[PDB]
Parts: sequence; C-alpha cells; structure tokens
Amino acid sequence: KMCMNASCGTTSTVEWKKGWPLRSGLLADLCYRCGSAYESSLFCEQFHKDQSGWRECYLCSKRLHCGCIASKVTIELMDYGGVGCSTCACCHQLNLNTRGEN
Amino acid sequence: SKMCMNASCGTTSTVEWKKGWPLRSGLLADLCYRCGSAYESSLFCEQFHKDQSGWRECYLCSKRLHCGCIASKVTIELMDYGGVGCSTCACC
Ligand SMILES: [Zn+2]
Ligand SMILES: [Zn+2]
Ligand SMILES: [Zn+2]
Ligand SMILES: [Zn+2]
Ligand SMILES: [Zn+2]
Ligand SMILES: [Zn+2]
Repeated sequence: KMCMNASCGTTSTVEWKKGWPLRSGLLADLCYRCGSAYESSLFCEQFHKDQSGWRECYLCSKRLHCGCIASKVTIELMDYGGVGCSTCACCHQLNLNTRGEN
Repeated sequence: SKMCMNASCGTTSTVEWKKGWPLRSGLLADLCYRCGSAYESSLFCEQFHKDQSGWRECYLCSKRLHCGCIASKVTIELMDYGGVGCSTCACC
C-alpha cells in the first residue's frame, strides 16, 4: 500500500485510510496523516494551493479546488455555472430567468 | 416562455430554442440559438467563460479545460492523482 497523495507517497503508516473515488470506483489509499486531512474536508487546502483550478463558492466565496479528484465529492457544480461548497449547495441559484413568467 | 440559461445572455428572443447541459432536475438547460450552437459545437466555455476562474490544462495535450463548470462536465476527466485530461486524452 502506497499513499496516493503525490506529495507524500509513503508506504509506512500506523493506519491506512481511504480517500477519493479513483477512476476505477475504488477508494484511494491514504496514510493516516493524509487521510485525516481528507476526512476533515481540508485535503486540497493543505496540499494543493499551488495548483490551477481553484474557484470561489457562488454564495460564500470559500475556495474550492476544481478539476481535482480529491475534492470531487465535496464540490457541487451549479445549474447556471460556478460551484457551491458543502454548505451553500443545499440551495439553488436564483438567476433572472426565474421571473414570474410561468 | 423560455429564457436563455447562459447567465451572460438571458435572452427571451431567438430564431430557435436549443438544449444545453443536464440540470440537477434532469431537464436539459434551455439555450438560445447562439448559445446552444456554441454548446453543440463543444465551444461554450471558450465563447463565454474565458474570464472565469477554474481553467486547467489537459495533462496530455494542454487543451484549456474549464473545471468546476457544468457546461464542460461532459468533456473533462479528473485524473486519479490530481489534474485533468480531455475525455479523449485520459483513456490513454
Ligand atoms: Zn500520505
Ligand atoms: Zn485538489
Ligand atoms: Zn459556500
Ligand atoms: Zn443565449
Ligand atoms: Zn464553463
Ligand atoms: Zn487533452
């Protein structure tokens, strides 16, 4: 077993954790440290700040790492563009197309 | 009735109504002739989203891919250890 965080890649750990769904549908192998970051929904915040793909939540402007398998399960792609975080995606965007036309 | 669901357009007047990306409800987005034509050509984000955040380069061909965007969801594959590829690149 090898931690699938590319900045880590360790084969030694006290506890093997599970991460994001890989292209196979299997869950990634992460070491204790990296898997703890993932479980707290702060993996990309701790390891991916130099990468492209960050967007701000449509409602609260929280930074969300898009185009990244490690945040795929915590990011919602919104109907009219943009992204919503775990909190703000319980709601839908009201754009000017909702106007009493119905 | 209809209004273009491309938020920078919002037109209600078009020669022909077309369909875009799937919405959460399962319905397809309404798009005017112009915006729907861009979606059909696989050029929607190039035509409308270049100044938005979220763009990444394909790991193989370096095509610019608009991530975190429902309108390009269909063409972008999230790679196992990070990054993206074109759907047609990533199978390699
Ligand atoms: Zn690790
Ligand atoms: Zn990330
Ligand atoms: Zn939010
Ligand atoms: Zn339009
Ligand atoms: Zn886009
Ligand atoms: Zn490519």
